[PDB]
Amino acid sequence: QTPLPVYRISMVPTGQAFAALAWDDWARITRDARLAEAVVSAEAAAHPDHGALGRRLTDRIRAQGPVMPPGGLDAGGQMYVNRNEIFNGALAITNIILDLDIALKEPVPFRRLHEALGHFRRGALAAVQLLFPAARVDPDAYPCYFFKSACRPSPVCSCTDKIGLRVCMPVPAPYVVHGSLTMRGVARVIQQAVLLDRDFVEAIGSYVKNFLLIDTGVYAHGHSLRLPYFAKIAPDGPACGRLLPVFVIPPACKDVPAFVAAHADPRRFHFHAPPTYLASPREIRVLHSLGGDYVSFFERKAS
Amino acid sequence: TLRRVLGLTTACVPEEDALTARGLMEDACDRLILDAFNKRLDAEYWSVRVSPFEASDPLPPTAFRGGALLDAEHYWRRVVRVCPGGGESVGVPVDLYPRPLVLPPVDCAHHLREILREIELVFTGVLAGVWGEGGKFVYPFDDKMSFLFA
Amino acid sequence: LRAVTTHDPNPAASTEQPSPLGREAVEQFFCHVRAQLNIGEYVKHNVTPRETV
Ligand SMILES: [Zn+2]
Repeated sequence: QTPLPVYRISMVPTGQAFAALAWDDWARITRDARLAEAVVSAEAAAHPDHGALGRRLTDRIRAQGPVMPPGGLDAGGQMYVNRNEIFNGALAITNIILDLDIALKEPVPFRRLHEALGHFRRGALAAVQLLFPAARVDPDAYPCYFFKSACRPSPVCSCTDKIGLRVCMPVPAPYVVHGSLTMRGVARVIQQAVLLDRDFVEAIGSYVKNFLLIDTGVYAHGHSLRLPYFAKIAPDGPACGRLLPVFVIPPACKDVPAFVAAHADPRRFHFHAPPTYLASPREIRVLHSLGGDYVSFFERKAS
Repeated sequence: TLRRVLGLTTACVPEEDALTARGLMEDACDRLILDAFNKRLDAEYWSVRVSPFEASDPLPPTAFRGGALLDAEHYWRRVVRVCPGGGESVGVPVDLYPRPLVLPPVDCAHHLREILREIELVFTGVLAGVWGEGGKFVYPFDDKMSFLFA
Repeated sequence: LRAVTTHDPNPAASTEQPSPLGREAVEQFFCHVRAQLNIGEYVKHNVTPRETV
């Protein structure tokens, strides 16, 4: 049944394969990155504070998934080591997916990073509320999912200069987004809203080199983005940098176990995954334009 | 739409009446385009008839393999338009292939523009005649509705 | 420089006028730079949403 997801696999030692899949084994893909509901409940009972709870859960999950089995393998056996989703211009976007690429001059801790993520979540939600005015977005309960590329040669961080992150958040109902330009505009607005947050800048501004975080060129027909739970292929050696969840719990979360378990749902990190409604949409508003080519006010005035 | 507009004119109002008529016409066009989406996958509904005395798309080489289906073409040729790529917009002789057909998405934007031209002709004529308006009637399709098919 | 020019040496009967240098610059340019900072203002000035129901 179609539409289907088409992925681009990076074969070793060179070459690119393609895979159009009607269904897949996601339980096997996300297996060694899951926390038993009993463990989550016990930790929630232990630590009431949500920052501490999220850091504890992140530490627990980090020390669970050892490795995805690497080696040789043909395209059918490598689609479980590397996999990128290709943006299709004939479909609608139901998730806002941001590929953050921070650049540092001094290594950042992980508690500082968690605080910075908690601050980032606050401004992005305000930007989203401004962009989608007909939807009720609660800034202290809306779910946002954070993934951080693993560390290769409170969990410690051994990164060198760059901290790769992925942020996923559903488009508020009853809104849908159509177009590659529209998504670029949404990314622009999100980045501007985040960069204006005083708390986020104060918390993370010391270590960073530049304040250009969200790459807005990843939204183009045919371009591919790496999926969570998949590692980059290094021709030099083995796979590295798996994207694994970094739990940043909302302050007003009412179901912590559900939030934790929603990080392994493949529908939460795909561009055109079907929306998760409750009964049925009585009406949906498609945002099919957000202006156009942007340039800038400083550019128009100067010209 | 014309029935509604000419029935509104009976109540009588100044140029405000012309503005109301323009609004009604735009609403009618919007509803027509919205209802044309549910028939986006039907190829015989969007197929248009062509006479032997007009310019038509060249016959695809695969149309000559129909066999007994080419024995029923004597005057009219029904051609639909499909988009197999970026902007190809090729033409398909619907009646020269066995059924069911397996085609790419239909080019409903081009067909809808062709129909909207005729619709706007009538609406502009009505506006110019009943209320003396030099302003032509134009419907924004590429700005407000072209996303449903792209 | 035309605003700060004088044609009478007497300070009381001088022909100097206020300079519209800072005022014009602020009104035409520096207002929008600050207007950018507010996120709501930024969205209001650098986005034109188009949505269909
Ligand atoms: Zn790290």
